[PDB]
Amino acid sequence: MAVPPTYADLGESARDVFTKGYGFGLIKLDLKTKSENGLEFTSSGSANTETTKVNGSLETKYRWTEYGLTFTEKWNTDNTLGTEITVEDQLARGLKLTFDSSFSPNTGKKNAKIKTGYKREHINLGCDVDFDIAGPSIRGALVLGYEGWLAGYQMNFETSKSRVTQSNFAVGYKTDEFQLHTNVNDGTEFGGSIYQKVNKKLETAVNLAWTAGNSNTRFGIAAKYQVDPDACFSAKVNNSSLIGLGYTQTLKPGIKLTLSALLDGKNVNAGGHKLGLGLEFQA
Repeated sequence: MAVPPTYADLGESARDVFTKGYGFGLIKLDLKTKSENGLEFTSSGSANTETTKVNGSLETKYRWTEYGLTFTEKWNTDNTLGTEITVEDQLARGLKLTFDSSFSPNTGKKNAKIKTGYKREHINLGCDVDFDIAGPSIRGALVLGYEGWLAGYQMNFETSKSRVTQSNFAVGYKTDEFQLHTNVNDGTEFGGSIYQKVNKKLETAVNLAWTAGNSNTRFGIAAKYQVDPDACFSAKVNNSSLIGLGYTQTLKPGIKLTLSALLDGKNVNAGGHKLGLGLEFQA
Protein backbone atom coordinates (compact mmCIF):
# COMPACT_ATOMS: atom_id res chain seq x y z
CA MET A 1 0.00 0.00 0.00
CA ALA A 2 1.03 3.68 -0.32
CA VAL A 3 3.01 3.33 2.94
CA PRO A 4 6.72 3.49 2.04
CA PRO A 5 8.89 0.64 3.34
CA THR A 6 11.40 0.84 6.15
CA TYR A 7 14.80 2.20 5.13
CA ALA A 8 16.46 -1.00 6.34
CA ASP A 9 14.10 -2.94 4.03
CA LEU A 10 14.83 -1.02 0.82
CA GLY A 11 15.82 -3.48 -1.87
CA GLU A 12 14.78 -6.33 0.42
CA SER A 13 13.28 -8.27 -2.50
CA ALA A 14 16.39 -8.11 -4.69
CA ARG A 15 18.63 -8.87 -1.69
CA ASP A 16 16.98 -12.20 -0.88
CA VAL A 17 17.45 -13.44 -4.46
CA PHE A 18 21.19 -13.24 -3.74
CA THR A 19 20.66 -14.61 -0.21
CA LYS A 20 17.81 -17.10 0.31
CA GLY A 21 18.39 -20.67 -0.82
CA TYR A 22 22.15 -20.65 -0.16
CA GLY A 23 24.31 -21.64 2.79
CA PHE A 24 27.85 -22.79 2.07
CA GLY A 25 30.13 -24.35 4.67
CA LEU A 26 27.34 -24.25 7.27
CA ILE A 27 25.00 -27.19 7.92
CA LYS A 28 21.97 -25.34 9.31
CA LEU A 29 19.23 -27.22 11.18
CA ASP A 30 16.15 -25.36 12.44
CA LEU A 31 12.75 -26.22 13.91
CA LYS A 32 9.84 -23.77 13.72
CA THR A 33 6.37 -23.87 15.28
CA LYS A 34 3.38 -21.91 13.98
CA SER A 35 0.68 -20.44 16.24
CA GLU A 36 -0.68 -16.91 15.78
CA ASN A 37 -2.20 -17.06 19.27
CA GLY A 38 -0.09 -17.94 22.28
CA LEU A 39 3.59 -18.15 21.40
CA GLU A 40 5.99 -19.65 18.87
CA PHE A 41 9.52 -21.01 19.23
CA THR A 42 12.31 -21.73 16.78
CA SER A 43 15.57 -23.53 17.51
CA SER A 44 18.67 -23.41 15.33
CA GLY A 45 21.92 -25.33 15.02
CA SER A 46 24.63 -24.50 12.49
CA ALA A 47 27.64 -26.82 12.18
CA ASN A 48 30.69 -25.31 10.49
CA THR A 49 32.16 -27.36 7.65
CA GLU A 50 35.55 -25.65 8.01
CA THR A 51 36.23 -25.10 11.72
CA THR A 52 33.95 -28.00 12.85
CA LYS A 53 32.36 -25.59 15.35
CA VAL A 54 28.77 -26.04 16.51
CA ASN A 55 26.43 -23.12 17.22
CA GLY A 56 22.91 -23.42 18.62
CA SER A 57 20.14 -20.89 19.11
CA LEU A 58 16.73 -20.62 20.76
CA GLU A 59 13.99 -18.02 20.37
CA THR A 60 10.64 -18.08 22.17
CA LYS A 61 8.18 -15.35 21.21
CA TYR A 62 4.86 -14.75 22.96
CA ARG A 63 2.24 -12.64 21.17
CA TRP A 64 -0.64 -10.64 22.66
CA THR A 65 -2.61 -9.98 19.47
CA GLU A 66 -5.25 -8.07 21.48
CA TYR A 67 -2.81 -5.33 22.52
CA GLY A 68 0.21 -5.53 20.19
CA LEU A 69 2.46 -6.88 22.95
CA THR A 70 5.14 -9.31 21.75
CA PHE A 71 7.69 -10.74 24.19
CA THR A 72 10.84 -12.56 23.10
CA GLU A 73 13.85 -14.36 24.59
CA LYS A 74 16.84 -16.02 22.97
CA TRP A 75 19.65 -17.44 25.16
CA ASN A 76 22.31 -18.09 22.50
CA THR A 77 25.13 -20.64 22.67
CA ASP A 78 28.05 -18.57 23.99
CA ASN A 79 26.06 -17.59 27.12
CA THR A 80 24.48 -14.67 25.23
CA LEU A 81 21.17 -13.52 26.72
CA GLY A 82 18.49 -11.08 25.61
CA THR A 83 14.82 -10.10 25.92
CA GLU A 84 12.54 -7.86 23.87
CA ILE A 85 9.12 -6.24 24.38
CA THR A 86 7.18 -4.76 21.46
CA VAL A 87 4.06 -2.60 21.33
CA GLU A 88 2.50 -1.20 18.17
CA ASP A 89 -0.76 0.14 16.72
CA GLN A 90 -2.10 1.25 20.10
CA LEU A 91 -1.66 5.02 20.49
CA ALA A 92 -2.19 5.69 16.77
CA ARG A 93 -1.96 4.02 13.36
CA GLY A 94 0.68 3.23 12.98
CA LEU A 95 3.19 3.94 15.75
CA LYS A 96 5.63 1.20 16.76
CA LEU A 97 7.82 1.23 19.88
CA THR A 98 9.92 -1.55 21.39
CA PHE A 99 12.41 -2.27 24.17
CA ASP A 100 15.53 -4.42 24.30
CA SER A 101 18.21 -5.73 26.65
CA SER A 102 21.11 -8.18 26.60
CA PHE A 103 23.60 -9.96 28.86
CA SER A 104 26.90 -11.84 28.73
CA PRO A 105 27.89 -13.73 31.92
CA ASN A 106 31.13 -14.74 30.18
CA THR A 107 32.95 -11.61 31.40
CA GLY A 108 30.05 -9.43 32.60
CA LYS A 109 28.85 -7.30 29.68
CA LYS A 110 25.40 -5.72 29.34
CA ASN A 111 23.58 -3.83 26.58
CA ALA A 112 20.22 -2.07 26.24
CA LYS A 113 18.48 -0.59 23.21
CA ILE A 114 15.24 1.18 22.24
CA LYS A 115 13.55 1.36 18.83
CA THR A 116 10.84 3.61 17.40
CA GLY A 117 8.97 3.98 14.12
CA TYR A 118 5.97 5.76 12.59
CA LYS A 119 4.42 4.95 9.22
CA ARG A 120 1.55 6.41 7.21
CA GLU A 121 0.76 7.31 3.61
CA HIS A 122 3.94 8.55 1.87
CA ILE A 123 5.71 8.83 5.25
CA ASN A 124 7.80 6.31 7.21
CA LEU A 125 10.13 7.30 10.06
CA GLY A 126 12.17 5.24 12.48
CA CYS A 127 14.56 6.07 15.33
CA ASP A 128 16.76 3.68 17.30
CA VAL A 129 18.81 4.40 20.43
CA ASP A 130 21.12 1.83 22.04
CA PHE A 131 22.44 2.28 25.59
CA ASP A 132 25.54 0.20 24.96
CA ILE A 133 28.53 0.44 27.29
CA ALA A 134 30.89 3.31 26.40
CA GLY A 135 28.75 4.39 23.45
CA PRO A 136 25.16 5.60 23.46
CA SER A 137 24.18 5.98 19.80
CA ILE A 138 21.14 7.41 18.01
CA ARG A 139 19.98 5.95 14.68
CA GLY A 140 17.19 7.72 12.80
CA ALA A 141 15.71 7.16 9.35
CA LEU A 142 13.30 8.74 6.87
CA VAL A 143 11.51 7.48 3.74
CA LEU A 144 9.04 9.46 1.62
CA GLY A 145 6.65 8.48 -1.16
CA TYR A 146 5.32 10.03 -4.38
CA GLU A 147 3.56 7.84 -6.98
CA GLY A 148 5.99 4.92 -6.74
CA TRP A 149 8.97 7.25 -6.49
CA LEU A 150 10.50 6.80 -3.06
CA ALA A 151 13.55 8.42 -1.43
CA GLY A 152 15.27 7.75 1.88
CA TYR A 153 18.01 8.91 4.23
CA GLN A 154 19.58 7.32 7.32
CA MET A 155 21.66 8.85 10.12
CA ASN A 156 23.91 7.35 12.81
CA PHE A 157 25.03 9.77 15.52
CA GLU A 158 27.46 8.59 18.20
CA THR A 159 27.77 10.39 21.53
CA SER A 160 31.13 9.28 22.96
CA LYS A 161 32.82 10.81 19.90
CA SER A 162 30.11 13.50 19.46
CA ARG A 163 30.22 12.98 15.68
CA VAL A 164 28.14 11.33 12.97
CA THR A 165 29.92 8.26 11.61
CA GLN A 166 27.48 7.11 8.90
CA SER A 167 25.13 8.85 6.46
CA ASN A 168 23.29 6.92 3.75
CA PHE A 169 20.94 8.25 1.06
CA ALA A 170 18.77 6.12 -1.22
CA VAL A 171 16.43 6.79 -4.15
CA GLY A 172 14.35 4.30 -6.09
CA TYR A 173 11.23 3.42 -8.03
CA LYS A 174 9.14 0.48 -6.80
CA THR A 175 5.94 -0.77 -8.42
CA ASP A 176 4.29 -4.17 -7.97
CA GLU A 177 6.71 -5.90 -10.37
CA PHE A 178 9.56 -3.58 -11.40
CA GLN A 179 11.76 -2.23 -8.60
CA LEU A 180 14.85 -0.01 -8.83
CA HIS A 181 17.06 0.95 -5.89
CA THR A 182 20.35 2.85 -5.60
CA ASN A 183 22.34 3.64 -2.47
CA VAL A 184 25.35 5.71 -1.39
CA ASN A 185 27.38 5.21 1.81
CA ASP A 186 29.60 8.04 3.11
CA GLY A 187 30.02 9.25 -0.47
CA THR A 188 32.21 6.19 -1.03
CA GLU A 189 30.25 2.97 -1.60
CA PHE A 190 27.54 3.15 -4.28
CA GLY A 191 24.74 0.60 -4.59
CA GLY A 192 22.25 -0.47 -7.22
CA SER A 193 19.51 -3.09 -7.57
CA ILE A 194 16.94 -4.06 -10.21
CA TYR A 195 14.06 -6.45 -9.48
CA GLN A 196 12.13 -8.01 -12.38
CA LYS A 197 8.98 -10.02 -11.62
CA VAL A 198 8.88 -11.42 -15.15
CA ASN A 199 6.22 -14.14 -15.06
CA LYS A 200 4.27 -15.95 -12.34
CA LYS A 201 7.20 -18.39 -12.01
CA LEU A 202 10.34 -16.30 -12.61
CA GLU A 203 12.18 -13.61 -10.63
CA THR A 204 15.30 -11.74 -11.74
CA ALA A 205 17.66 -9.52 -9.74
CA VAL A 206 20.88 -7.66 -10.59
CA ASN A 207 23.13 -5.75 -8.19
CA LEU A 208 25.96 -3.25 -8.58
CA ALA A 209 28.56 -1.96 -6.13
CA TRP A 210 31.77 0.06 -6.27
CA THR A 211 34.08 2.15 -4.10
CA ALA A 212 34.86 5.82 -4.78
CA GLY A 213 37.15 6.87 -6.00
CA ASN A 214 38.40 3.48 -7.17
CA SER A 215 38.40 2.16 -10.74
CA ASN A 216 37.40 -1.45 -9.99
CA THR A 217 33.76 -2.50 -9.65
CA ARG A 218 31.91 -5.56 -8.35
CA PHE A 219 28.67 -6.86 -9.84
CA GLY A 220 26.59 -10.02 -9.93
CA ILE A 221 23.38 -11.44 -11.36
CA ALA A 222 20.92 -13.88 -9.78
CA ALA A 223 17.61 -15.59 -10.55
CA LYS A 224 15.00 -17.84 -8.93
CA TYR A 225 12.69 -20.16 -10.88
CA GLN A 226 9.66 -21.88 -9.33
CA VAL A 227 9.79 -25.29 -11.02
CA ASP A 228 7.12 -27.12 -8.97
CA PRO A 229 4.67 -25.50 -6.49
CA ASP A 230 6.88 -27.22 -3.89
CA ALA A 231 10.42 -26.99 -5.31
CA CYS A 232 12.51 -24.20 -6.82
CA PHE A 233 15.94 -23.53 -8.32
CA SER A 234 18.30 -20.65 -7.54
CA ALA A 235 21.53 -19.61 -9.27
CA LYS A 236 23.83 -16.61 -8.91
CA VAL A 237 27.13 -15.54 -10.47
CA ASN A 238 29.26 -12.43 -10.00
CA ASN A 239 32.56 -10.88 -11.10
CA SER A 240 34.86 -12.76 -8.68
CA SER A 241 34.43 -16.05 -10.61
CA LEU A 242 31.98 -17.54 -8.10
CA ILE A 243 28.93 -19.54 -9.20
CA GLY A 244 26.64 -20.48 -6.31
CA LEU A 245 23.70 -22.83 -6.84
CA GLY A 246 20.81 -23.74 -4.58
CA TYR A 247 17.84 -26.09 -4.56
CA THR A 248 14.88 -26.18 -2.17
CA GLN A 249 12.69 -29.29 -2.11
CA THR A 250 9.59 -29.86 0.03
CA LEU A 251 9.80 -33.50 1.10
CA LYS A 252 6.65 -33.30 3.24
CA PRO A 253 3.96 -30.69 4.08
CA GLY A 254 6.08 -28.95 6.71
CA ILE A 255 9.55 -30.28 5.80
CA LYS A 256 11.79 -28.68 3.16
CA LEU A 257 15.34 -29.56 2.15
CA THR A 258 17.88 -27.02 0.88
CA LEU A 259 21.16 -28.08 -0.72
CA SER A 260 23.72 -25.62 -2.07
CA ALA A 261 27.21 -25.64 -3.56
CA LEU A 262 29.64 -22.76 -4.11
CA LEU A 263 32.04 -23.05 -7.05
CA ASP A 264 35.16 -20.90 -7.37
CA GLY A 265 36.56 -20.14 -10.80
CA LYS A 266 38.65 -20.74 -12.54
CA ASN A 267 38.97 -23.98 -10.56
CA VAL A 268 35.78 -25.88 -11.41
CA ASN A 269 36.38 -28.38 -10.27
CA ALA A 270 39.82 -28.34 -8.63
CA GLY A 271 40.32 -26.58 -5.30
CA GLY A 272 38.17 -26.28 -2.21
CA HIS A 273 34.51 -25.70 -3.05
CA LYS A 274 32.19 -25.05 -0.12
CA LEU A 275 28.87 -26.88 0.28
CA GLY A 276 26.08 -27.03 2.84
CA LEU A 277 22.89 -28.79 3.86
CA GLY A 278 19.94 -26.76 5.13
CA LEU A 279 16.98 -28.76 6.46
CA GLU A 280 13.84 -26.84 7.38
CA PHE A 281 11.38 -28.36 9.84
CA GLN A 282 8.39 -26.16 10.65
CA ALA A 283 5.69 -27.57 12.92
